[PDB]
Amino acid sequence: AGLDNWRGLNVGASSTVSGAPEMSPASGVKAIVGDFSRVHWGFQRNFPIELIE
Amino acid sequence: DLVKAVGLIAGAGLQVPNGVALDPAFSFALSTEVYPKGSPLAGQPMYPAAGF
Repeated sequence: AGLDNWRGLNVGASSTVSGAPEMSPASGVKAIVGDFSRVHWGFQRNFPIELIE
Repeated sequence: DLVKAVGLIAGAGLQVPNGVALDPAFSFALSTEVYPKGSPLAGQPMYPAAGF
């Protein structure tokens, strides 16, 4: 089971770090490390699931 | 071979393995090695084996 903590850091694992199914040739990147407080992100508007008929 | 076998299924990070079917002739082939005192998991079977 993928460890959640490593040497006092927060570790998250997902298939987005390389984007294996979404990308085509794959970036080849296996890990991204750093101060993730330096990256500001957010949903300015997040809708629920919509059914159009 | 067992570690490489579970590594074959769990290698892609997909499909978490659980449950292992062994043979009696292969249960004895596994070493009865146990973790030392220094490391955690001390006094615990390192492999399925057959002696435990």
